[PDB]
Amino acid sequence: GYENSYDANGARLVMDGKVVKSECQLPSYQIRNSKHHTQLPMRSLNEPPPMVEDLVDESLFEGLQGYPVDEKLDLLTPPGTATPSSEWAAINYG
Amino acid sequence: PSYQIRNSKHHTQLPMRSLNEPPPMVEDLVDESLFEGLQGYPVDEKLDLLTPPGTATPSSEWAAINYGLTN
Amino acid sequence: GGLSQLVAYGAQDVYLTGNPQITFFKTVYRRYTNFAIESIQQTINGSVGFGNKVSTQISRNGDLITDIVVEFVLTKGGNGGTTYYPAEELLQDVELEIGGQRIDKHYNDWFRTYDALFRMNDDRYNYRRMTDWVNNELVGAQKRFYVPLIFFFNQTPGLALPLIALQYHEVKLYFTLASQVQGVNYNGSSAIAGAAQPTMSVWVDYIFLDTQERTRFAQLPHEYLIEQLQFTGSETATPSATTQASQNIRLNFNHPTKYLAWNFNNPTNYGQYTALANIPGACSGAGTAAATVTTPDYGNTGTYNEQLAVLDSAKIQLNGQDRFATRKGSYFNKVQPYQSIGGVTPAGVYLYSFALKPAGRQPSGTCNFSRIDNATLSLTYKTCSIDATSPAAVLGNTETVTANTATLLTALNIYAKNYNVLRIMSGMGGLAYA
Amino acid sequence: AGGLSQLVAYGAQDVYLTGNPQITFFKTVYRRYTNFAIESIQQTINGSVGFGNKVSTQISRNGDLITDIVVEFVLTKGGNGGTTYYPAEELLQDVELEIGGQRIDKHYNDWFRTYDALFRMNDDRYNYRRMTDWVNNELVGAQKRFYVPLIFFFNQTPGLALPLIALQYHEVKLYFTLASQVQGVNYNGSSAIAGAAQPTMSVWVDYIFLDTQERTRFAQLPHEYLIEQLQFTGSETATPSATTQASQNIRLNFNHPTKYLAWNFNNPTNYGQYTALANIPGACSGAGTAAATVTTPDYGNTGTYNEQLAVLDSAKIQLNGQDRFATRKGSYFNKVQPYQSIGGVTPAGVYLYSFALKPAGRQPSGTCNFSRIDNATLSLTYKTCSIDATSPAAVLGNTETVTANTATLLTALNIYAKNYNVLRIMSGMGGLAY
Amino acid sequence: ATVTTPDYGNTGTYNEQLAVLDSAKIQLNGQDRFATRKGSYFNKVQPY
Repeated sequence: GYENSYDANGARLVMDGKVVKSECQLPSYQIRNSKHHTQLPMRSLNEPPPMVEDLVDESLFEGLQGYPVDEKLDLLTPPGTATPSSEWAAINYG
Repeated sequence: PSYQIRNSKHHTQLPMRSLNEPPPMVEDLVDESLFEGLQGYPVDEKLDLLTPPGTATPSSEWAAINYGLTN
Repeated sequence: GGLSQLVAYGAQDVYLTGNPQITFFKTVYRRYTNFAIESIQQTINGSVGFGNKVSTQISRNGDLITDIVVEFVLTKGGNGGTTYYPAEELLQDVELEIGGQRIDKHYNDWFRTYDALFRMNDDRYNYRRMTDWVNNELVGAQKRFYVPLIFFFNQTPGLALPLIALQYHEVKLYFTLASQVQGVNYNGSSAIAGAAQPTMSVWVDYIFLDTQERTRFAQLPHEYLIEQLQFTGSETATPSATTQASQNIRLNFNHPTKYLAWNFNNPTNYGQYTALANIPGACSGAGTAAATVTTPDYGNTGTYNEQLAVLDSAKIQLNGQDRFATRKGSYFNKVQPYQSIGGVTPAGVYLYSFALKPAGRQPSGTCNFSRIDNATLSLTYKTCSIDATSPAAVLGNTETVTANTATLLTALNIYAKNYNVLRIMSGMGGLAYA
Repeated sequence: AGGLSQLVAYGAQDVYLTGNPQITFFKTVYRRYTNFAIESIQQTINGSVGFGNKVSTQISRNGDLITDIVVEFVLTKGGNGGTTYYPAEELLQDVELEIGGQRIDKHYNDWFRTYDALFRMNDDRYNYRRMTDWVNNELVGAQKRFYVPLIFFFNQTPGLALPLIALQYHEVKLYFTLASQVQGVNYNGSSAIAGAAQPTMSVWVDYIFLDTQERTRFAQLPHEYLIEQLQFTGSETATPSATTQASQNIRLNFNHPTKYLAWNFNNPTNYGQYTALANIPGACSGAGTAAATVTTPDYGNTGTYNEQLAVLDSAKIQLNGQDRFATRKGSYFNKVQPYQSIGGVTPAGVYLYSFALKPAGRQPSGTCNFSRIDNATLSLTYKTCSIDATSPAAVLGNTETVTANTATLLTALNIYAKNYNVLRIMSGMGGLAY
Repeated sequence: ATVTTPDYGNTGTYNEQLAVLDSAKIQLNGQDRFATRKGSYFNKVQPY
């Protein structure tokens, strides 16, 4: 009967044997003010796109996995500038 | 907990000045993290053992080692 | 009596006792957070044996961890004098991973180099007692060895690793066991028939915090200034009978470096950093008819006899510029550790500190190689012209020469110990810098 | 080029080490202190000095504070080199410390031996031996003055000097029990040595003389000192045998916040013998030759690091029957514990378990308050006494769980505990808080 | 009597002499949960 605890969404969390009373006990609270890079649950939005197939490009390439080089290629954290607090993945349970 | 709990102070192998040489602080007299020769209680005027903040008298250390600390 | 000294008081006493600041006749104490320490065994994943890679994971039984000791049970595959720090040799390396990130890694050779430079006196002897057989044990003897780890949190309470604050990150250790250990399962290149496989166990000393400290660890973000070891192997520009070889080795290091360390060695024989010779302790059977200078007296592999060291001189360059004047190998072997450590370094092991006191935890000057586009270690070797089988040839030689057997020291090991920052937040941890 | 090429290369990673600096290393501030002088003053020994006698001294009120105490003895050799082992330490069977008629502490010759074996090291240990034994191959009839320092808390640091000036009405006494027999001095094993000399004894106390302001302060103010005490009980060893691993549940009848426990097993016949005798070099009288016997030690070489001759297989401490830490091997207590906590080398047969981060220091660093543990115990498992002690192949080539057949002679068990108490002085009188 | 073939209808027995286990303990995270007890403890006392 824990009607006064941290509801994640619909679930009450448990971290060190006891039910999470408030958000101040969670680890995410230490980085709750930084715009995080990725949020660990990763809910996909609207279905993923299908796998387009063709018999022209696969037959012409004869394998050779021609990879496109004009992509975005999301960079990493430069070794000199520490690791930005944003790089810590938020594990927003609720 | 409302307590200015400092970091640890271990016996270092190198002497270090606290960059505050004109005002001689009293918290650095018993800090073993800087000095390396000997340890003594800070003497105030008229040779009075002045206990700096954070440290504790031998009776208080005995009470904290036998009965226990607080919260 | 003593009063006659006290009365001898005047102007020259003012700078010693005028306006006293402290009294040496009274100890001041500090109320420290209550805690307890408990030794808990961790398990090993994988099959323990020579040449196998096994690992552990440190459970969250306590809040903080410090010392870690790996126990091994080994047998002797030969008589006294056939082994040399075999438990150290066996633990080929240990990799420290937090959250999947490689934080650090130690190597058997590093443990040997580290010991050679930083342990001393009875600390060193007691250490040897935990990794070797030092009471003239014979073939078939069996002992438990204790190989302490030397990661940053394994050296001081001050860096106790905050398992408590790592809600989502496990701390793991990967241990590689050497395929061969001298005097245990191999004798030089030969295998020892019937040799037993090691028994292994990893022990972790856990710190239990009180309520108040525990709370702070859970709620506050943390950062630790910690050490890391960088290491690469290089071929030695092997010297010869007619020449002083020289070599420019790129120092592919980064981060604020406390010190560099290096040695030359014979890959066949663990801990051999010097040439072999027919002088007592310098080779198998040295000093007698049976002496050979192709195999060491394993139990006496290490020596303080520089005549058997290979390096003539060295300097460190930063971006092609000399960092300091070229000094002799003996300067790196004897003076550097005199000045910086206060112990005694065996021949073949060299140190160059960028720090006033590299033996301590507190940073005291570093070379940040993250700001040096091209650092180089420049080595000059001695001429390998001395006939190692003729005791006189060795003992009576000159500064610029060494044993013909010094050309067996074909490997160069260069280490750099540096400072990085371990950040902990939101239940996760990892390093600040690549 | 040069040092400037490093100095200038300041990067992001250096901010943690040198940005907004708090300290420097290139100018040391020294702390002004009070005036004091140290004088070595001889005390009166009451009672007759001789073997087996009890004598005592009352420390005179000559200085203001007291620290170091050294008891001098003049002994002669009743046999040749190799017959004695720390004989001045053996002679001083025990020392009681009394203040105001109250017993503060009590040390034993075996404690001094245990303490040394565990806490002194390197040249300190050697220099110590030089003050208590004959170490230059001296012969029968040789005369020597020995100096046995006391190790009570006030004998180790000025910070704990006893304020005799503050004890207007209370005396401080030392009671010294002299052994009935000292090996190699008045007895060769069980045989009395005809013509052996009786000892000459002198007690020296090093006094601190203070200046007027501080003498007055001590004389007028109440003083509290956090001090060390030694708790000790002798136990009968659950002696192991050829066919069995004896085990024993030992009640730890200790109180107070114990810093650490230490113990040893011994043959009470031979002072300092913590290991079994064997026919291997240094392990018995005449070891290595035809004349060897495993009933008598080579007294001059009584101590050893050869754990094979020790009897503890494993041990754990329990509090009210709950494990304090996981069971570890005897070699864990003998080699690792002191490695971690002391930094010296501990002789075989001597064991330590610390509850403290730094058991050798003044400042509390974790304790076991046994006054709160209704039933603390020590659980010991002994090694199997199956090794034929007279055969080096059996002694030097054997396994972990066994020891010498002569290890059954180690029938005594000595368990020590060092703890913290408070000594209070008020209005001319003093004694312990509890 | 063949001791390599059971009396199938009497396969089971209460005679612990024929049981294989001498003793046992259970550990958690490297530490004893409880002291080692004989197989007969687990066989007779625990269920008692």
